[PDB]
Amino acid sequence: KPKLRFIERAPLVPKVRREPKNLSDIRGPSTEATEFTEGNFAILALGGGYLHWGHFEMMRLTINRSMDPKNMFAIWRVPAPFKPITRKSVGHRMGGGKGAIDHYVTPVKAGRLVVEMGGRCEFEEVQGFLDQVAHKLPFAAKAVSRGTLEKMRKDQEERERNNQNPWTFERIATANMLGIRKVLSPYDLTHKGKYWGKFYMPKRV
Amino acid sequence: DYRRVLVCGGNGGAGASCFHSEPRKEFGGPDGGDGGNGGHVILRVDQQVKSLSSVLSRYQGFSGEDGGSKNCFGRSGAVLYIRVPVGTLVKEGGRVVADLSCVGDEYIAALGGAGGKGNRFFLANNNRAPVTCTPGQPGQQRVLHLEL
Amino acid sequence: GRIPGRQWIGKHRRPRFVSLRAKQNMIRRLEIEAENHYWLSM
Amino acid sequence: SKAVTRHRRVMHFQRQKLMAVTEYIPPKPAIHPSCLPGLIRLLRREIAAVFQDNRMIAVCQNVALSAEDKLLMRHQLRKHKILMKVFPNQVLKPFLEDSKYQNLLPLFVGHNMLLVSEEPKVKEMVRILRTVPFLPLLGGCIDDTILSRQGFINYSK
Amino acid sequence: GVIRAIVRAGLAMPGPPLGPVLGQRGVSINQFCKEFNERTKDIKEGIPLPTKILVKPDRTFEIKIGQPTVSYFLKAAAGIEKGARQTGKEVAGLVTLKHVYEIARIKAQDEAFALQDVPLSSVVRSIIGSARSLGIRVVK
Amino acid sequence: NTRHIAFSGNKWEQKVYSSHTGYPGGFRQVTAAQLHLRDPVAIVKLAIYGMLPKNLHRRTMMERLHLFPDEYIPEDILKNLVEELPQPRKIPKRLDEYTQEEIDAFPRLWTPPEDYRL
Amino acid sequence: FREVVETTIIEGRITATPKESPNPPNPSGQCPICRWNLKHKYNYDDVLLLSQFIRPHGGMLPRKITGLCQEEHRKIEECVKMAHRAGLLPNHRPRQLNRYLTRWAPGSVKPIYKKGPRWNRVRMPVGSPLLRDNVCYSRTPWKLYH
Amino acid sequence: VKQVRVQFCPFEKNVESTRTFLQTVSSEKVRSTNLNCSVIADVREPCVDVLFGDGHRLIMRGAHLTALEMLTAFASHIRA
Amino acid sequence: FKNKTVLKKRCKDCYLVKRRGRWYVYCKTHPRHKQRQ
RNA sequence: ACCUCGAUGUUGGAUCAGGACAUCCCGAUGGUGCAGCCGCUAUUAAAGGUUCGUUUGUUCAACGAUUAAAGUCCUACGUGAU
RNA sequence: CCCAUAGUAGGCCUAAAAGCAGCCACCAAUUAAGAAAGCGUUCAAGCUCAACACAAAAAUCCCAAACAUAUA
Ligand SMILES: [Mg+2]
Ligand SMILES: [Mg+2]
Ligand SMILES: [Mg+2]
Ligand SMILES: [Mg+2]
Ligand SMILES: [Zn+2]
Ligand SMILES: [Zn+2]
Repeated sequence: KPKLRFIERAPLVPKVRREPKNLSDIRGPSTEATEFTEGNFAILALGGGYLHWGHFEMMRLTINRSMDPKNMFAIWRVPAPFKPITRKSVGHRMGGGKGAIDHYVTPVKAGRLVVEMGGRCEFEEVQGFLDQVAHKLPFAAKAVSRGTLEKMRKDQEERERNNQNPWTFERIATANMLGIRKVLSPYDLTHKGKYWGKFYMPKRV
Repeated sequence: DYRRVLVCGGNGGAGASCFHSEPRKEFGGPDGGDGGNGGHVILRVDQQVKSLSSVLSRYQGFSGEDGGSKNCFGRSGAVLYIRVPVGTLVKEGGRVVADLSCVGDEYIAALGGAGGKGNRFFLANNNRAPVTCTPGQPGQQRVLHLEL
Repeated sequence: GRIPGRQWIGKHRRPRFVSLRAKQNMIRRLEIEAENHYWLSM
Repeated sequence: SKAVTRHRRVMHFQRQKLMAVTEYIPPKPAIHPSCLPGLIRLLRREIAAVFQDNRMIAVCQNVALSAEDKLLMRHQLRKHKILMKVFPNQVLKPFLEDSKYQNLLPLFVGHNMLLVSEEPKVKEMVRILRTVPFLPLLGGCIDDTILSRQGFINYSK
Repeated sequence: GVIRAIVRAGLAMPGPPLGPVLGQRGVSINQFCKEFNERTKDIKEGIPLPTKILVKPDRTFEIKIGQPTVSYFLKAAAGIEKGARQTGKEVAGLVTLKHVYEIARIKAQDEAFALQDVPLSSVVRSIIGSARSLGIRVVK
Repeated sequence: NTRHIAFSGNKWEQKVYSSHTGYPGGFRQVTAAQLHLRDPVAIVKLAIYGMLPKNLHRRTMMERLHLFPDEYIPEDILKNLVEELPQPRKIPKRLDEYTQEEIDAFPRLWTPPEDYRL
Repeated sequence: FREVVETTIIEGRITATPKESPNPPNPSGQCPICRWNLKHKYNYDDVLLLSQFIRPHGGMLPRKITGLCQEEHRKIEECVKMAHRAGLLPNHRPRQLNRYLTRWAPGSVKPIYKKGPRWNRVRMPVGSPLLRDNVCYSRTPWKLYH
Repeated sequence: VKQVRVQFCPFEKNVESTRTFLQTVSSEKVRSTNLNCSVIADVREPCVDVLFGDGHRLIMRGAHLTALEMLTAFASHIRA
Repeated sequence: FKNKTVLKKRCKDCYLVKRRGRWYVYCKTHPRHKQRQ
């Protein structure tokens, strides 16, 4: 089945209980599906965000149309929309309780791989439409091969090791130098200053 | 001689659903104005026109404005007229939907969708605060073939 | 060109920019505290 | 506002100063480094063999001809034992010094097409060239004896 | 300008494949098919034949012809009327190397087709590749 | 010589002087070049006006400012003059102004190929 | 330098060509600028330096011929544009407001009718960013925008 | 264009300008539309002559010239 | 001219030129391709 | 739900209009499925203009007749110590 | 930038689809050009290509004036 599988709008059995909007699921680096699996090419998420069924349909249609079924194959590296987002009836004042489940979505964290391509095909043969899909995506995304991913990572360690600035965000935050922990989040100690909200700053060491 | 044309009638505006509120009358009642009708596309026969070069291959009947607040209605879509030579057979699927031979003759190809009602339209003694606002009906979209 | 609401508090605030003078002040304080760390380390 | 926002939230001025102070600083690589200081062998052996196989050689500039005209010229040449050859100057320039042809250096530049043979049908070849008033005969070197065009004409006559 | 056609010698006036295609430049279809039938009489009858007609600017015909096609020739040699579908695994007829050589003997002789390579290898390899692309196996 | 001032960058075209006559639609925005052509003194006058302190003494100070577009100056003003201030910007020299001795002194930087049109 | 002369019969003659001054301060350098130790020490008004890479009518000379680095060629081109706009090359012309350090062509910049607020002011560029790495003899870095 | 003649002496010091000139312009890729011309390559400082039977003769001593210069001059003269 | 934030050459003859302060895609064969930044 | 509940009802209309241009017309251009006329689309332009009637408070809307056009808005849904 | 012969219109398919509607194969000559990468073709014909050679906009009127280079 060398084609991208269809993703349902919502799980067959919905969540009766409304759950809170824990934005930590979008905040911070991704810890799952951060490495290539049975593929060579992928769309890397350079920022956190929520993927709707609309985004899923966009990705599926574009990739299926613009890939060769016999040689190129695609695989989802993100679960189908499962987190329920509730929208109150339009035009109602605040209060009265949490609204009903309007839609379903899937969280995605920075560094996460959304779709993974593979097969007998080089990187430039796929860069075009993968980058178009990345631009379409709701968060900063990049068409990254295994080689490009490793290259950018190694460049990150190179920047960290050769930066001539005596002062690093990690050093200052961990040491609580200027009392800056009065202004930083406890998560900043682990984000090392490279993450702000759902945005990831690759340029920053 | 022969032209395939895509006439798309206008779409009626969707009625608004709002409610009035003024200093000394807070619950002033519905203000949802009705939407304007879509402008029909009518092929009018023209004696001066002798060939179907003039007629375009894509006609989009103007859509009516949506109803506003304060019971404001929506300007209905203006009628789009396609000047055609005298003696122009109009066929959908080999149906000869029209002949259009006489001067002054005209055939309505795509009727603009009617405008949607507002809540004030449904206002009544029984219904003292309607929330309904019927959506503006879509306009007709058909492919007509013109043969001299 | 006006900033909606009240400056420095709302979602839309006056953009604030760091001057070289501010960076130098912060670096000076950081150096002082690095020396403090060294002298507390023994 | 929440910790995560659809827009880039405004950092506290202290955090902004922290980020600015901790920005990355690349190293300066001293003085600017930039401002600081088997088809090939197949052709090699083929040309080495050809230089001995051939007894008479000439060169021309058959680049002004079309596909069909070049094909017709090829058939006319194959009517005789003469074989036409094409090789890059990039690899022929070494071949001149390799085979000890110093006088041949200012002859092979641009499109050069050899006409190796052992029996001169040069009379009929020049006759064929005559009806096409272009494509001049160029200098050559028969049996290690450089011949100019006048030499070729004398040898033909 | 040169016009290339693969018409069958048996039927000199198929119609569309010659009329509209040749009429753009301006031709005499009667003379064209008369010369085509003359060549058909000169050669065996009922076989596709490539043509090398060159419509001169003077509105004159210079019809040049050579050997029959290669695909139909190989199919007939193998006793095949329609070529194989897969052509990678399917096969309908087998032709021996000796037969291939024999047919090649009368192949590298045409001028327009440019099949004038002195070595036998250049022609035998080409025809072998053509047969392989076709649904024909090369015996031994 | 206020007519002969020079702006750095593209200020001649980018810098805009805005005034408003007070009447509706009386907002006039005139580029620096247009203002200079209209009045060869307005640019310097406005620069000095904007640099002076914003109090009641500003116009008394401006009364002491004498701006002349060209070399000509009134005889009484010339007799009044006491000192000449050094020009804030040293005017760069042109090639036409450079002496042949300086041209020879400055080394040739590169060997131009002989076979070049130039 | 070869010049084409007509009389129609036309022919080219090679005339006297200048040569690099003897004893470069830094031999074995990539570009002439580096060879002569001028990496960050020439400005738009250094006409003596600039004109050595200039066609007689004012156009720049190709990098292949000049031998300059890519960045040095860009810097020279920008400095030459600035010098021409400042009128420092009166003799290198194709056949009145005084300016200098003009980054953009005078006829391609629109007036700043609505300068932004203090935090988003629309500044007028001065000089060129390509010369941002020039030698800095001042306490404060030179401002490229005014 | 009426007639053209190209002459060069590769036996003497080589001059690639005229060689490239005759390789480029003196090709049937151009003569197909410029059929009016009559080319001749009499080879033996070099010389390219162009005879316009109306009133003109253009002589090019393509020693110090280059292919681009001589082609541009030829095109300009053809435009006349 | 069509105003585009990203200028793309459509055919072979389309050429990019920076005129009067902004980029333009000019085309002789298909002047339909005229684009302005 | 942040100012005003220790005399400002509100919507329309009249009067006068100030302003933005995201231009309805008039001006200048590019493209066109631009032969011409009509047009469609885009750039630039806000100096000037942008109708009168029937029903209905009505803004709006429908309809009648026109116009080069009968533009979208903001101005305390401009203006009621007029 | 230059430049393009050709087994042949590779077969099946189809009225016919010939590199280019689809399927199977993708070999093969000439020093070299894919049984074709895109246009174009009803189909052809023709064009090149890979070859060989060589960012923004709103409504009273923009909004300190300015300044690129004298030493920390
Ligand atoms: Mg405020
Ligand atoms: Mg509260
Ligand atoms: Mg505008
Ligand atoms: Mg409001
Ligand atoms: Zn250098
Ligand atoms: Zn184009």
